[PDB]
Amino acid sequence: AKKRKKKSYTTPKKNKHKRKKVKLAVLKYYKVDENGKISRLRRECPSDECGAGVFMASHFDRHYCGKCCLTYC
Amino acid sequence: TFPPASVLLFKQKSNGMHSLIATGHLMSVDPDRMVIKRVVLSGHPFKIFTKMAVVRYMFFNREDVLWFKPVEL
Amino acid sequence: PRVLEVYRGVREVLSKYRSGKLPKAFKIIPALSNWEQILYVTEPEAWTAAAMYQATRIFASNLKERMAQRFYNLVLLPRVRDDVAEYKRLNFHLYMALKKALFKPGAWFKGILIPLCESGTCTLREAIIVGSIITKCSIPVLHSSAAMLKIAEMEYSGANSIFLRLLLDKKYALPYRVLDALVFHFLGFRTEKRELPVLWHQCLLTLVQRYKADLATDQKEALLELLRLQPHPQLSPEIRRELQSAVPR
Amino acid sequence: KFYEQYSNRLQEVLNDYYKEKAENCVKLNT
Amino acid sequence: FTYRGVDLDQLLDMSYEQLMQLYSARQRRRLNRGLRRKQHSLLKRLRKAKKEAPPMEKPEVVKTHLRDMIILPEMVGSMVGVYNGKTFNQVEIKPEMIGHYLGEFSITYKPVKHGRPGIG
RNA sequence: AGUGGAGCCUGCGGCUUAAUUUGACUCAACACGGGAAACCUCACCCGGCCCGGACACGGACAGGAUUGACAGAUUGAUAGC
Ligand SMILES: [Zn+2]
Repeated sequence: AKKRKKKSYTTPKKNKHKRKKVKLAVLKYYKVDENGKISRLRRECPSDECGAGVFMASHFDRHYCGKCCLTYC
Repeated sequence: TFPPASVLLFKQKSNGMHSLIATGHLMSVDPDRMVIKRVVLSGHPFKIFTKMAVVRYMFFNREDVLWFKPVEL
Repeated sequence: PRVLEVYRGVREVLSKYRSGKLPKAFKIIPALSNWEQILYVTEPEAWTAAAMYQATRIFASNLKERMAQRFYNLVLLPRVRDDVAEYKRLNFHLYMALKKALFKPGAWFKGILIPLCESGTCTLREAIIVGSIITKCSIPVLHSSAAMLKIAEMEYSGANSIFLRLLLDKKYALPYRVLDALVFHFLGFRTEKRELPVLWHQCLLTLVQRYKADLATDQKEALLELLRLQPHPQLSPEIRRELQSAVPR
Repeated sequence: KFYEQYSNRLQEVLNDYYKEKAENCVKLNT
Repeated sequence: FTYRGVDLDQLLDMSYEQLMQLYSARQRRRLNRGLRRKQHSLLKRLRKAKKEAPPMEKPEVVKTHLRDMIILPEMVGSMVGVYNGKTFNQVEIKPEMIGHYLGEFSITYKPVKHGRPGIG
């Protein structure tokens, strides 16, 4: 059968938006003392299922958990 | 030059070696013998009805089509 | 009460859905205690195709593999079978939903794949459409082999061997017990008088084309017995070729 | 595992739903 | 200038329910129904763009696709670009053009001037 | 009894337009596609986000690959794309 030519044309899709890689975010949660005491910087969520381990985000005014969608003042 | 005359074609390769590419003879000598360069522009029929169809990628402007209106496809 | 009026409202939203931000009441369905009562008010059968994709997108992310599985089994999988029977090809959003359903492979296999082949009524067209999504999405080796073992032990149909081939097409390193089930699967047709389709031979081809290195002499010669009883003019010499040029361990 | 297998916050979202379904048609503000 | 025996100053300071009585029927109906989200957004934008301007100068033009928008007395003074399917039309909103829609300003079709006919 | 004359409505040519989506042209072309099209229908036009396989090679990842995400600010859109 009569073959199609296939055309060129170059349009760059190389530039595409990717969210920023935050490196080593575990140290921001806890401040360890020289003796060995653990101090938590962020509020821990007291929800139904996501307790004891899951922290809340520090907004400019409020606190926000990232699993259950709990919001404060 | 007046025919008949033998005609050879060589091409400078590397180190100054002449390489025989094409052999022939001299034909009629005249400037009135017109050589015509062709350009074939491809297009794509993507909407097809009986006897009349819609073609794209042959042109990109509007008055490009209007310029080459008398050209038979 | 008043909650019944909220979800009867979103029932008329999801039936006419196409795009945009969904109502927040819909996004918190797997967080609820009595979620199956709520879902019946929203009427999943009356939903638009576009809504179905974002419905699946909710259930796959909100954890609970057991809650995720039962959504696919009751809502998603019947709708897939409803449209392949009707339109003959699948809707785009409905297809995109199935790729999103593979974010929880456990709930995917136990909810979509295994229940489909166990029904027996699964057609060839149904199998290729869903089976192509297996080829597209990378699946964990443990879960990949676990689904492969069930299908090998399963009752034979034309639609069944399509899935089995496509799982071997992924070309992961296999558990050794799975290989024993696969050999026992194919050797189950050694005495069968039934005419076997071309898709069956291709599945046997892909098994030997990749996993010729992990076949012992006992099962290796048992396969040569199989091709001698159930032959093919085109494919059987190729499997015979692949067995004869095989290096074990 | 494979073969061997086989409210306060709700009221907040409910009120947020009606809040949104009021803000879609304003009919009041200046 | 006067609209239904009411001046611009009065109009602006007037109640929203009182305009639902000082318009044509269509407009009254629309205002009863309520302004849609997009419309509200547009209005807010307009409010911003008239606010953030030099007192001597004409305000910066806001482009929009909403030709289903009714012109309220709050929009008088602003310059709006309205899409007619292909191109925008920068329109200064006059006091006279309140009881109208934005659509009837940016015309969606070119007027017909006849070419001489072929084989019929 | 009309139509053909008049106004209007609709179909097909033709004419415009960014687009005025469309096969059939003396019966079987001509209110045929149940086609009364604001949206959908819509096939047409002007715009704008979005992602588009498997395979082989080279890079990043457990010192998170990636998914999902409340509110606010953006463009013609309640775009956690
Ligand atoms: Zn959360």
